[PDB]
Amino acid sequence: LVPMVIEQTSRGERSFDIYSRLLKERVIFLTGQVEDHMANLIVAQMLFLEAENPEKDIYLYINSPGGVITAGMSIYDTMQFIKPDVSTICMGQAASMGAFLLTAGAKGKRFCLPNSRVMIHQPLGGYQGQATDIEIHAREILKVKGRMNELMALHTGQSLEQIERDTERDRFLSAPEAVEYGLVDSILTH
Amino acid sequence: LVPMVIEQTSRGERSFDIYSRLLKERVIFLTGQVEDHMANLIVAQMLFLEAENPEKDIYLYINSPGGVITAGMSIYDTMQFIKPDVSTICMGQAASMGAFLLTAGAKGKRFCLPNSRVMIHQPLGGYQGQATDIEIHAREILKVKGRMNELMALHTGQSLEQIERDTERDRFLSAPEAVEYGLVDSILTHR
Amino acid sequence: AAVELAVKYINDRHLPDKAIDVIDEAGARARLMPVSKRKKTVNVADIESVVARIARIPEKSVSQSDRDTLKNLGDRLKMLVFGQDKAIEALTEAIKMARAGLGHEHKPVGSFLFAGPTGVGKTEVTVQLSKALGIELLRFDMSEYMERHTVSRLIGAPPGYVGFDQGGLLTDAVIKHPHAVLLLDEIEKA
Ligand SMILES: Nc1ncnc2c1ncn2[C@@H]1O[C@H](COP(=O)(O)OP(=O)(O)O)[C@@H](O)[C@H]1O
Repeated sequence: LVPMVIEQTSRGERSFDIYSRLLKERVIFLTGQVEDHMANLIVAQMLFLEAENPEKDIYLYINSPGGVITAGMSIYDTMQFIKPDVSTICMGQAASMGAFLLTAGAKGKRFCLPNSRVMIHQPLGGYQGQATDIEIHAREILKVKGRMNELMALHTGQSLEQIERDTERDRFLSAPEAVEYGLVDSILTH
Repeated sequence: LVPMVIEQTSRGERSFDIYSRLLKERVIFLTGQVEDHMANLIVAQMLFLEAENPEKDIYLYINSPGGVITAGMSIYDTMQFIKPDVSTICMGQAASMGAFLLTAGAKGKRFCLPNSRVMIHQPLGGYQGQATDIEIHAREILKVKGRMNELMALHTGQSLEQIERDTERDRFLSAPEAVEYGLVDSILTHR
Repeated sequence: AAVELAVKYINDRHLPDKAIDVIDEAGARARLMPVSKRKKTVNVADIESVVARIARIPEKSVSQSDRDTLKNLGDRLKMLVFGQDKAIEALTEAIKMARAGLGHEHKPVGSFLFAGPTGVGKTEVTVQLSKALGIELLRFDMSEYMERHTVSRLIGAPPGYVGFDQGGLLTDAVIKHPHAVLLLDEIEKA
């Protein structure tokens, strides 16, 4: 059960949930496998915060183990589109798609805790059926792999060759090593 | 869980859920597999917004992976019947039914994000029964495909023959390809 | 003139008495005003002045004697209040039509609503108009009058109170200052 927290206002006291109260402070949480419904909820929070203050930077925590790639793009595109700079704070496990959101964070505001784990890997999917159909799906996943790899090199700054090599197989990267790879700016001081 | 949000009104503060708050701004959300229940909620939102301001345009975000075709017609017919122009924005991906509703928006108000995907394929269905019954169902699904190809051609502007060839098998259209194909006017980057 | 001027302004008393009182007062005034061997005939100007004091009018409204004030009313206010000149032209025009006899017969001079951002000089132009025209400024904070019980104070007094000389707070305030600006703040809250 999510707890409720009273808020102090001059007119009168109000009651809000812990997650909703944090939203007033421009704090958006992310957790669990990425899903279409979960992504639209985060997107809704981003749009609402933008209208309230398009200048104040947003904070987005990430503790997801990865999920569908398509829904994750909806969050990425929105973050780039919205004027506020999202401050991605990796608080836990960050899979291929989870790590992608960290790189999408505005440069200079990306953060990762010292004991956080960030693993990257190529998109995983499959199809079964006629050979003609498999060809379409096979080509599509390869094209998607290029797009994610290309956008990974944009934020990280590493060459496509380097991104291809690390992402070809499952890779696990610690918090200090992430700074070297350019995935995150620097760890939180305090 | 749905986070609540607070809005300021002259008399007093107003608390609304995040989804309902966006409804006030004519922002509908089409997420998940299409169904008769979720579709009923979408048309309900459309009719409500029309009365508030039948001139202001509606915005229908599309992040659905496809669903039943029957429910889509309720949304498609509702979109065309109402005076307000519906703006369709493809978020993440748009399957055959989602793409149909996507292209169904008013000309000039159809958009796709640069990283969104668009899949289109002939309707999928199956009927197990006697030969006489299968005959009726086979004709109906083929008739349904005819009605979708004709309407897709109208909105997209492509010939029926081109849509039939492209829709015979599954095909994935990236965001820029959708503009060339005619599914959307342009990418949503500036406004 | 006296009979018509008294019917429109002096509504507390009845028609025969009010007309006779201004006629008797006008004659007596004409006796004290001159030192010796002055004009015998009583001009309407004198009649207008006596009715004004009875009604508590400042003697300027009766006839447009101070036309110069209206000529520079807009310019005087425009210099004191920098910006929103469009607002000032509307208030001045309303004052001119009424003083020229083209105002509403049974309605206030001008009913106006200022819809603008908080902090802009909405009240400022109102205060400068009162000071410039030489008329009392009645400021009422509607935020106080947000409950049903508070509304009764405007028209009436608390139950059990005679309130013969106080009555309402709005009703009696205009009696003391018939020609005065009435400003209501945060009317929406009302
Ligand atoms: N256009 C203006 N010119 C000069 N002073 C102004 C102007 N607008 C606002 N001010 C000043 O701002 C303060 C608040 O003005 P006021 O009319 O009481 O605001 P509001 O209409 O929001 O209640 C005062 O000091 C007033 O003199």
